[PDB]
Amino acid sequence: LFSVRMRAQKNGKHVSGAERIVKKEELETAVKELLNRPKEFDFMNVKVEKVKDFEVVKFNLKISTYSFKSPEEAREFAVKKLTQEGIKEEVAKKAVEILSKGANPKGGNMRGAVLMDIETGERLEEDKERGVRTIHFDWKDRKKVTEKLLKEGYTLRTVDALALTFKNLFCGVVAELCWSDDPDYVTGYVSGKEIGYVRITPLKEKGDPLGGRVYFVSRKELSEIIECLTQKVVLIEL
Repeated sequence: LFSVRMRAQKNGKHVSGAERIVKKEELETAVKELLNRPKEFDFMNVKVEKVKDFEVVKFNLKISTYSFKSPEEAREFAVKKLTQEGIKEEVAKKAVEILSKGANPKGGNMRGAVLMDIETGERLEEDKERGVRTIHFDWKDRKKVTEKLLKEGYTLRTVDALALTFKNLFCGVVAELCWSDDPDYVTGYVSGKEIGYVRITPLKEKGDPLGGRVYFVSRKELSEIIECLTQKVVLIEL
């Protein structure tokens, strides 16, 4: 196995990034995809890495879709679903508040997730600008999983978020709150091993460039989660 990671920038700003974990016979293919993912970039780095240890885990979340009239109800409904994982309502609400108002305290989005104390609503990440990025995950067979899930009517964003959030749940995150920072994508989710993957539409308004992720975590488990999020290599079989 080889981890292929790429990131790309235009005028000093991240514009694109992906990761594939594949065996050598498929290394060229994966590099060609990621070299072609950015529309316009002026810098791009592609790091190829031989995988040392990795784990294969079988996906088994329940996908369910819901759609509402305004962000209010969808956000109110997401707070309800986080409540069904054990998050007290005002902690779930605190995660929603952080994302909509902008997660980075110096303005805008974070490339990575807020790590929220599941009991107190306290932000446990040391870097509130960059957050904690989950990496070293992939679908074991991405071609298969992409054609199947698209034909079920999920987007390429959904194929991606499903693998990401499912590594997060494997790594000990209790539940997740996520919506895109793309001004036009307005579908997001909450996940959790009880409630499954809960697609929720209008989680913001069209235009709103503010979006991101909040990971509800037990502080007594913080260091072992971060280590897992950022270093364990997990392939996901459907």
